[PDB]
Amino acid sequence: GERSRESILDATERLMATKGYAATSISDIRDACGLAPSSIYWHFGSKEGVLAAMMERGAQRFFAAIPTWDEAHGPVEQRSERQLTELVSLQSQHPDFLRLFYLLSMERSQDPAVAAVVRRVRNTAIARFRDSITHLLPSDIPPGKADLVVAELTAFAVALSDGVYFAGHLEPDTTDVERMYRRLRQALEALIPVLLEETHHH
Amino acid sequence: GERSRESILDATERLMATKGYAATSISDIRDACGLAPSSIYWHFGSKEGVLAAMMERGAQRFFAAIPTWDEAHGPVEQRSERQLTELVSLQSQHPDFLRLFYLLSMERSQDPAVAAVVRRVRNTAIARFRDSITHLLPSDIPPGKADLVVAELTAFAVALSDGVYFAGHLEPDTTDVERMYRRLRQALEALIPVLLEETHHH
Repeated sequence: GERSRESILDATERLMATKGYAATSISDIRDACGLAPSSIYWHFGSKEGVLAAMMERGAQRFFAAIPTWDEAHGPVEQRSERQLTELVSLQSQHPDFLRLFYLLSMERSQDPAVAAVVRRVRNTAIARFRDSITHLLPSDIPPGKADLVVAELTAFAVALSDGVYFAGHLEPDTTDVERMYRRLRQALEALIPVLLEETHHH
Repeated sequence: GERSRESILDATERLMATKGYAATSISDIRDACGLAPSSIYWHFGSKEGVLAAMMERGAQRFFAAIPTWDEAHGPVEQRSERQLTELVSLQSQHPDFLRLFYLLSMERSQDPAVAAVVRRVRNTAIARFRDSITHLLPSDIPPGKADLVVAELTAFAVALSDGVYFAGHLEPDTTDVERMYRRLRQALEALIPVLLEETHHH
């Protein structure tokens, strides 16, 4: 049972918006929430552990929301447009959740528990792309080739999505997030016949 | 002057390999290079400034290893292919400077000099891609209709290029750098006529 876990996460979230990632140390957190570093090392095990938990907290709160009803809403193109705007809304609001993820992924992990948190959020994003991509393929594609194509398209879509964040971050004025995801869809649709053709070379 | 400055960057490069980005401090840098703190601030003026100079240095050796479109070997048709093979070869090495670039770009800095360095390295990458996208255009296309289309494809190429690094970092085993950059080439080639016919209306 942890009440203090919530107080620590809130304090560090304030320190992240102000001092930043590099300027935030364990002493700063200690001063903000009024807990000893050993007590902080108790709950999250590390300074990075707090960041991992903070980014994890943001994930389930933001990422996981209302994924399901797009299927029942309609079989039609409104599905992609639902997921598009859902992914756009996630991107266009520019949360510190996305910021914390890329911060931790690039950071060398001295706390192996942090990596496990990163992989959970990463695989979550991959699955969300894989789901919407499988429906972009025509239904007559054989199941064998359909798997390899989706896999390669997924990594492509995920890589594009990562660059969208940095584009909106480093070029806020000239970047249209919805338009870039529109181009992604057009790119994927064009890659399918090319991807199909390269699997026939067996 | 530049001699002592280079020694600091080398020592800082050592620390970034072994030690975390947030964990490393101006004190830790002193231990490695053996230089007094006040002598470090004279060259840079902050810890973040030291990391910025090292990243920019690593960035310049990266871009110098990649020939421009005119410098590229071979006939005019495959020039773009020769460029991509060098970018792939370097991305396959997974350079440490990029990891620091994405680290610094998301950082909110007290020092405006840091943001200026990140901006300069960012603009370089964009310009290098912009040059390549221009040469992918059909011969009969005038520079007039080009710019709006080129700028959009450039941002797309930059975005995916960012995601390639994150893919290789988070999925070292299942990620093929050459394959992903091949999909980029194929996507761009398909998107060129598409974006061109959209401006036929405009």
